[PDB]
Amino acid sequence: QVQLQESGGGLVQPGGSLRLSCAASGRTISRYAMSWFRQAPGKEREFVAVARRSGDGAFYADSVQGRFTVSRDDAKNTVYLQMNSLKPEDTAVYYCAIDSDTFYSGSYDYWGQGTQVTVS
Amino acid sequence: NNSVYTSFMKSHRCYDLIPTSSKLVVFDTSLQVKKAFFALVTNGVRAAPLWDSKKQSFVGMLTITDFINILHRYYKSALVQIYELEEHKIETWREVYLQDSFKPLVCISPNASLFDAVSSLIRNKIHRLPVIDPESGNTLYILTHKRILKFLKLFITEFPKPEFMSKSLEELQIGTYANIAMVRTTTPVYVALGIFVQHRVSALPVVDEKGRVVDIYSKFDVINLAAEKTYNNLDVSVTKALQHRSHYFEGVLKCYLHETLETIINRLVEAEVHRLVVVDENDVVKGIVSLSDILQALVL
Amino acid sequence: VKIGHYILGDTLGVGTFGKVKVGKHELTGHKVAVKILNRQKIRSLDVVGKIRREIQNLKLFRHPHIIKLYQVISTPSDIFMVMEYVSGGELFDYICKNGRLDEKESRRLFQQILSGVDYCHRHMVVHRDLKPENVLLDAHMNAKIADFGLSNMMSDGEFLRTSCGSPNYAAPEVISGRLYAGPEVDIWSSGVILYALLCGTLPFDDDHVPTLFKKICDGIFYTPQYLNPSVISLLKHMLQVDPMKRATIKDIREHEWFKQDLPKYLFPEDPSKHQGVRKAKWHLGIRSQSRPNDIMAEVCRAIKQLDYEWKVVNPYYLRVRRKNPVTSTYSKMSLQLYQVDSRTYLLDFRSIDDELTPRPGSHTIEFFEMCANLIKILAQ
Amino acid sequence: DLSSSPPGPYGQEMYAFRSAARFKSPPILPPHLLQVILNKDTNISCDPALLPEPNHVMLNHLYALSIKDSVMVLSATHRYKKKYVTTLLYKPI
Amino acid sequence: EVQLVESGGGLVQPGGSLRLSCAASGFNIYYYSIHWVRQAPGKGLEWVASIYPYSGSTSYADSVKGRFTISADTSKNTAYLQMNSLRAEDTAVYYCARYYPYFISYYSKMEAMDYWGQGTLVTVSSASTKGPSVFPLAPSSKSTSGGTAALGCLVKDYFPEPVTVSWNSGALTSGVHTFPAVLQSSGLYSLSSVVTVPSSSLGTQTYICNVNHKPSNTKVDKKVEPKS
Amino acid sequence: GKLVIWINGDKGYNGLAEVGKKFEKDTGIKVTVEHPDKLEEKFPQVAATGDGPDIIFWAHDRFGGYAQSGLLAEITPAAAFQDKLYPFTWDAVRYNGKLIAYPIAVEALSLIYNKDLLPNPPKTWEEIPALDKELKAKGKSALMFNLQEPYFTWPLIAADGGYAFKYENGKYDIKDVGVDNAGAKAGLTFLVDLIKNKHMNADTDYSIAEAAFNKGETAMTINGPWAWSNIDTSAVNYGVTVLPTFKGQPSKPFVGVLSAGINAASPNKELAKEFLENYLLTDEGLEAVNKDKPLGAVALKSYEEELAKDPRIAATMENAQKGEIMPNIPQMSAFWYAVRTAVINAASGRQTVDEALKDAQTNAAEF
Amino acid sequence: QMTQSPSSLSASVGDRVTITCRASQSVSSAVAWYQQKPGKAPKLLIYSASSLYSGVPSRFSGSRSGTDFTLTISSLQPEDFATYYCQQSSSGPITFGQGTKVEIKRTVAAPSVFIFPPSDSQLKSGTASVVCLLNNFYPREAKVQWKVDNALQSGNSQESVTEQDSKDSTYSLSSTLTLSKADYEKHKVYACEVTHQGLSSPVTKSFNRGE
Ligand SMILES: Nc1ncnc2c1ncn2[C@@H]1O[C@H](COP(=O)(O)OP(=O)(O)OP(=O)(O)O)[C@@H](O)[C@H]1O
Ligand SMILES: c1cc(-c2cnn3cc(-c4ccc(OCCN5CCCCC5)cc4)cnc23)ccn1
Ligand SMILES: Nc1ncnc2c1ncn2[C@@H]1O[C@H](COP(=O)(O)OP(=O)(O)O)[C@@H](O)[C@H]1O
Ligand SMILES: Nc1ncnc2c1ncn2[C@@H]1O[C@H](COP(=O)(O)O)[C@@H](O)[C@H]1O
Ligand SMILES: OC[C@H]1O[C@H](O[C@H]2[C@H](O)[C@@H](O)[C@@H](O)O[C@@H]2CO)[C@H](O)[C@@H](O)[C@@H]1O
Repeated sequence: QVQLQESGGGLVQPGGSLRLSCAASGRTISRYAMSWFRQAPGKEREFVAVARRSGDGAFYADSVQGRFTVSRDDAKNTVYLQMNSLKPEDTAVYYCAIDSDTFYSGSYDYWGQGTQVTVS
Repeated sequence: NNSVYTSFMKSHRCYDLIPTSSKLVVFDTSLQVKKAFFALVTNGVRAAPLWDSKKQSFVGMLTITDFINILHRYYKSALVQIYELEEHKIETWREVYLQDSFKPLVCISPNASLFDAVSSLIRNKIHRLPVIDPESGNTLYILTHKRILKFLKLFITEFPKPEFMSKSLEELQIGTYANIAMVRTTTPVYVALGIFVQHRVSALPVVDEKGRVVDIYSKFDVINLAAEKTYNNLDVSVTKALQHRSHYFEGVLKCYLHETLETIINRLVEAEVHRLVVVDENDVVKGIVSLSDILQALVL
Repeated sequence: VKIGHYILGDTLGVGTFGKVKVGKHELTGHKVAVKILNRQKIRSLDVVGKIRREIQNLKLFRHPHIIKLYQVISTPSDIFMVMEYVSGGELFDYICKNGRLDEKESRRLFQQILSGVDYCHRHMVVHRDLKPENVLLDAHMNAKIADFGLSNMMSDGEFLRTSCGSPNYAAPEVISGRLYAGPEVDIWSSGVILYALLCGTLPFDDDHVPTLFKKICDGIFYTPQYLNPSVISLLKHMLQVDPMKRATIKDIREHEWFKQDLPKYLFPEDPSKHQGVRKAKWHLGIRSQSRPNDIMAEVCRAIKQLDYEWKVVNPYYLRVRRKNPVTSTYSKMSLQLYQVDSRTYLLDFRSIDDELTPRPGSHTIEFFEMCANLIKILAQ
Repeated sequence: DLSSSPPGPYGQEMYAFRSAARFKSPPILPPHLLQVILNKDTNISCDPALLPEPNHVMLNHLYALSIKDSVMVLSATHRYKKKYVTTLLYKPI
Repeated sequence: EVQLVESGGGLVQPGGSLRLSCAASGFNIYYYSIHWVRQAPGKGLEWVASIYPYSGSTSYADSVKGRFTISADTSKNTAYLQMNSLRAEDTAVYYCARYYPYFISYYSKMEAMDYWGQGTLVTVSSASTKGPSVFPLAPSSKSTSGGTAALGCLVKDYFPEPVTVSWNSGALTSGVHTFPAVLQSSGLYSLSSVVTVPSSSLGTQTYICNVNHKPSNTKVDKKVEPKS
Repeated sequence: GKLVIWINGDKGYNGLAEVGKKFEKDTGIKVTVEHPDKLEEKFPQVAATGDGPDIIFWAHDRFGGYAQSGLLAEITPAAAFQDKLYPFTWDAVRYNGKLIAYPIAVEALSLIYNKDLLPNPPKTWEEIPALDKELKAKGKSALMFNLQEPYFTWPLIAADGGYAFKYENGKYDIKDVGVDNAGAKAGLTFLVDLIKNKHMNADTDYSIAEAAFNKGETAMTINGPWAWSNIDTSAVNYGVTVLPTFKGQPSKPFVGVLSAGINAASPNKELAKEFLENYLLTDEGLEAVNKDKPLGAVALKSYEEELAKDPRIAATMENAQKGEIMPNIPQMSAFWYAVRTAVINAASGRQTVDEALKDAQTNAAEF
Repeated sequence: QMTQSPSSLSASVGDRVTITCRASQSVSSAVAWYQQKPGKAPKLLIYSASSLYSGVPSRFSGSRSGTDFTLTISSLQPEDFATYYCQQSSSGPITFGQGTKVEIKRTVAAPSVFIFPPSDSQLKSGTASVVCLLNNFYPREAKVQWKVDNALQSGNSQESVTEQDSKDSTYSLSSTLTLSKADYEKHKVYACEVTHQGLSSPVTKSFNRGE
């Protein structure tokens, strides 16, 4: 059994800044990778960002390459997403994911819980 | 005067001077000079009657004086390794060293007496000559002036004792007073080696800039440099060369001119030292009195 | 002007790395030649650990024809290295002084130079700036290579410094633009030194300096009639401008002229109370794990080959006797074998003293001479 | 030897016979010799040139040593009429 | 002007002795040690052999110890790697490289490899030369709205490794995806080659793959056709 | 196309950074401030190659050896520019009659003591062990300063009559060196006896003595005016007084005159000269440096007229007038590390007093 | 005698990267670095991990920290995209590294899934192989699986991925699953499922038999 919980996000102004967090426990966190997803209303799920094990690579999508900044922490077992230059049309529910592939760089994506980030 | 000691030396022979047991070394002439002084370190003795296998006779003597001569002649630098002490042998070094002075091995029969042995030690300027028995031919014991005074001091308890022992030291001209050889503590070992080769001295009491004696340096202290393999570094000061035995000795055995001669002889034979320096209340060096001058005063 | 116990004097020569001066010991008077390197001119790195590695590396290279390094004295202003001093001067000054030399002396210098260069090659170091002005003579007319590894600083900076700083002595590969120079430069420079010893003049010498580089690039060189064709065939095989056909150490050692007068010590490899007292566990005799009759036969063969006169009461009890050659008297002793166990047997020596004759010489030293010649024959 | 009375007065190296029928073992050495060869007295409290009195049993026996360098250490405790000497002799091989 | 030209490569039978050379031109082989390395397809470098003619000492890896005898000829400046009893695993490209063991500086003992050769490719396989078979890959009839349909050609059971492919639409191509060859369990090779094209053009345009194999003399064409 | 300033790490580099920011505000050319370790050694190896820093800030003792190698540019001062500065500051930067550097400030050593641990400063060098006998029972120390460098140990040696080179008429005599007299022997003997009798620590350098003085572990220290910001940071009740007399004779410290050296290989000579003469030697430029770390007696008389109210700087000027100016000959470059090696060999007990002073006398001018 | 183990990463143009090389035993400063372009010869960059080999300029730099040898590439030019190799020669047996590859940074693109039925020409020959296709997917790392008739079969599938494009920097995967003619009676439908990093939900394409 794994635990997953998000924090942050809410009714914020577009174009400003907003930080999100995601954390898990009960297992080793250094050998697994975290990722972020977006699911727009009326559209399918879309990829946002990913962070590697020890900071090898920070990858983004085509539309969020020069606007979003993802980070991770080893002491507090949390990750961080620095969202900059937000758009009013990008309002959607944001999800966190847990990769269950052990000793491999492959990604098995599953979303436990996600918060509703609705910009004005 | 000396009529009680001269008749003593003429009546009592050198046959009584040899102890019961005695370790004795001889060296082969074809042996290298590097291992001979290491063997003298190992055995502890300071003399070795040499034997020539090609002539079947006692060819000479190899001692600490010869050690001083070879480490003063065949020594270039401290950084340069001394190859000459490694490559030369006893015959090769003695054919160079004995070029000007041809001096055979002087000795005396044990069936002879002590007066002739003391007179030959004084005349030949030799500290250690051995004895050779004519009936056998082998050598028995290496005579030392310290053993002579230890034999003499046991037999001074008679009636004509204050012949000249009650007199002082300044008025009998006992000891060298005209010329004194001194080295500072800052002076290296090599200038003391040069003084040992130039003069016929046997010890150098070190003084400070004022002249106060704090330590003493002798020829016996040289052999520990070959013992601890520091014979190649002869540029260090004499203070670091005298720190080899600093955990054992007390100080410098000083004496005075006003003190009687017999007290000086008793303190000489008690502490088994070869020589003493004379000092004053200001602790300056006025001269050195050794065994070869006290026995010279006794033999006359 | 004071390093260690050495005061300094005049300047022996001029070096592109640093000025070489002479030093004199203040007590003995021994002469030590110290090279003084200017830190302000060239310094690649300031790390003291590389200096420690240099001190660890350069001191362990001992060779009877390579100038030995004594110590490396560190200084915030300069770099000091105390080398040994020679009284014969440079080879090029000797060539300018005496001109043409005999072939038997040129081969004697060339074999020593090759034995130093092969020693450097076996210790993985090359001398890229090799010339007759960097080899020295002693009082005994030998050859001494001055700087074996110091040319690496000249190689480290730029290859243009090698061509411009040394225009006469420069390899064809270096002036052709090879960044890394190997032992082929050593072979070519040794061939130039051999030609200088055999002829006195330089092989490649022009007033115009690019013409001099073009002549170095050209294979042809002048040949006089003084030298027999074997050594000029060796020089043609050795001075090829292409490194594939240039000779090696084995290619010089397999030549006929090199094997005429060859000393054996040049090549180390044949295939191409107060005093301390220490106790000693002394041994009585010889512990031999053999048959006692065979040991008796061995001792009998030894005393037969040493020309002894002997008589036996028992088979194990051997009383031997010899007459001395120079001494008229005779010496008497007796041998006895011991059984300490069933495996090993101990041979013991027992002398008997002379009763009535005052014999000449020493009895006990001749007793040791009756065994110092016997243990060498037995060797057990 | 003129004073000796041997069974064979020849004394010639050529007349050597190892074909003797007798196979008897050599005589066993006394324990005092074992003691003196096992332990050699090296006094440390006194002067290094001073040694205790040697035993009467061994007088003319050689005492060799092993070889580190090319020297050859060998000694014998020679006996005078009353005095006792020990002549160390050092010779290169 | 230093070039390390290799020779003697190609294809061998397993269990046969091969001897490839390395013509060292531009330097001398007597001073420097010629080192051979192994570069498997997909893997990294792997040291296999060494010979040092100056002291006459060789070196070998733990996996090829006592089976691949090295030889050096100082008269022709060549290095002979006589391999014996080769297995099926040893199938790679063999580079030739000189080695500099000398002190370039006073503090740094240089121990690197300066100059590298082009390297010849040896192929070990029990199967002989077999003609290539090309099969027409079929695009699915169903497709998403506004999505392109990819078309390709499948080549299987061929020999050797180099393959040249062409299409009949034009000399120039767009959206081409040439895959590397994979070694299957039956010792032979497999190959895929797909092209990315718009779906609307597929009705008008026609494509024909051109399979060219020069050492097999097989130039066969295969017309792709959309069929369910 | 910029200005590179190298200055020691214990100086006011932030004031130079502010002056460089004002220069970038006025014309657009930025100034890069770097503090390399051992800059007197790192300077000629890049100055010979034609690159590196364009301007150097160092005293005139190394500038003679820099000028003999052709590494310093000739300066062209104005008459009013010479009138604004002190004449002895211009005299101290003379090399064979030529001016080679702009004078900046005068630095001199003074006795710095803790008023909480020692209310009355001593007037005698010999009573310092007598005070240390009382102070070691309290858990403090009397005097701790940098012993690894000869600049701080030079007054205790040269108080009794020691001197570097004899100055008679415009030339320092390279053969008349006063380190082999009786005063230098007595000074080095007292310096050894402070270490052997457990009054001082031989491993004490500038950093450990500074950390001991900021923590209050010592009662007195000998240090320059540049550490006054670190003294004010630790809030220790400090006092600055005249150095005491030794055997009736006062101490003889080196008088240090900070100067500005211009690289001869730099194409930016005119911009650097206008920068210095318009910004640094003014009333507003010195205050930005003085706010970071005080330099002491400045060469500008107009700022010194307001600056002389500080009794610390007055005692510094008194010790400078009772001190001795440094020679600017290139033999000082061989003098410095020779005297440093002599002090290291005498302090560690490896060499005696006479051997170390003989090595300092022999290796004084040349080596 | 010993082994080496470098890292593996990927960055953009001009980024400062580092490559470690953890030596097993205690070694000296005798570690080199070889840059090998694909289909070319390994070029030497730094010979003893601290000083630059002549040739290639000062962009490549290395530091030594005990037995952790580093290779730092500051100001990455767009021509220095090749495979780097650690090399330990101090012990005497030469041992190379595993080899690190430097890939250019690219935005994550959703993969295209294509399914292909086996043609009738290879059905009569007996050897028919089905293949699924992946186009224009970044990163390279992907996991394909063959859940044929809801059964994950492994061992017969073989993958062959290509290099990145010069102008698009896109990968392409080809997983060939070989079968026989007699194995088509049991399994009616086949599915090639892929789990990509940028694909949120794993989608598969299934083609029924007999069309
Ligand atoms: N007058 C003296 N005062 C202090 N120490 C002395 C004096 N004379 C000798 N010694 C010390 O005694 C030690 C040995 O004595 P010395 O050098 O006289 O040889 P020795 O013991 O007489 O030799 P031998 O015992 O063979 O006659 C030396 O280390 C020396 O320091
Ligand atoms: C390079 C060279 C040296 C060196 C060591 N010894 N040495 C000696 C000299 C030297 C220079 C000039 C000399 O004078 C030549 C005239 N003499 C006297 C007359 C007969 C011929 C020889 C003699 C010796 C030069 N360099 C060295 C040390 C370090 N590096
Ligand atoms: N018995 C002797 N016969 C001949 N020469 C001797 C004899 N004893 C010593 N010599 C020589 O006299 C020289 C001086 O020796 P000496 O100084 O008396 O020895 P020591 O230093 O042990 O007192 C020595 O070089 C030695 O060769
Ligand atoms: N250092 C010395 N200075 C002066 N005289 C000495 C010295 N050493 C020995 N003598 C004299 O040399 C003679 C012999 O002494 P010795 O050499 O000890 O037997 C005596 O007259 C000594 O006084
Ligand atoms: O003897 C050491 C050193 O002393 C001086 O350096 C001073 C400098 O003048 C001051 O401005 C400040 O930096 O303190 C330095 C000492 O740490 C001499 O100028 C210098 O030559 C000498 O080496």
